[PDB]
Amino acid sequence: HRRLVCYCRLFEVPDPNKPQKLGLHQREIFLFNDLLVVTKIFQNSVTYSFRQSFSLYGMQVLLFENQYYPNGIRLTSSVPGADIKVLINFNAPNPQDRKKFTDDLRESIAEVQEMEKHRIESELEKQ
Amino acid sequence: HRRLVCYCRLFEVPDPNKPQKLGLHQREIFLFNDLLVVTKIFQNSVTYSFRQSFSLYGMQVLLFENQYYPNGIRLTSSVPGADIKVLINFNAPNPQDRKKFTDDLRESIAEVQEMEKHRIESELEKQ
Repeated sequence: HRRLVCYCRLFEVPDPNKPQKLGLHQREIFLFNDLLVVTKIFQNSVTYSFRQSFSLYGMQVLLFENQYYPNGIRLTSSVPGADIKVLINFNAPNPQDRKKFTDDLRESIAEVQEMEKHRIESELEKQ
Repeated sequence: HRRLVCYCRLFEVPDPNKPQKLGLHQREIFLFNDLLVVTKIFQNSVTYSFRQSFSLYGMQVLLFENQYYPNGIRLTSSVPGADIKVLINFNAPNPQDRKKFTDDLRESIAEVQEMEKHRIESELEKQ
């Protein structure tokens, strides 16, 4: 039982230190209760398109602003025993969208953390 | 300015006269105000996945029920001067979902028809 929490659009930013053309790397962003999916914008046709999906377990959201990306969002994966990975950087069209999306995202991260906690603790109680 | 009208899940039905295993050909369905997008369910990873997009201009919705597909939806493309094309058949999990989705779809079809009407009539007024 999956549920869509937020649909929006964000520009992907492969390098938050370098400028890039306005409107480049636009993405359809689908935030579900237990997944984040990123894909190319939508054109009819039957095509094979690119699809980044990210687990919400261990995901952290960092808000950032610089002269080239005034509505930054950096997503990283941080789990016990591993190096922190940078998953993807975005820039939102406006801060309203930024606030909104990242707020929904954190909430959904917290939901996944607690479900996974209960699962892990439940397994241990079996043994 | 695109807007998500309805996210839901439907089973694709390549042949509404033949039975098929429960849960087969599940699809993520995204209904926008000016587009319908169908794609494979969601698993993290970076993958190349299949994507059917359909224009809403000239789309017609036929509700159907038989012994193998009790919540049928047939979509066809009907424009002036062309043979009618069958675009895709679905089966909804339950009639609540069927009613809801198809109601949103018709509404969005009507919106596209009227926007396109205004565009066509506007072009003619130029000439």
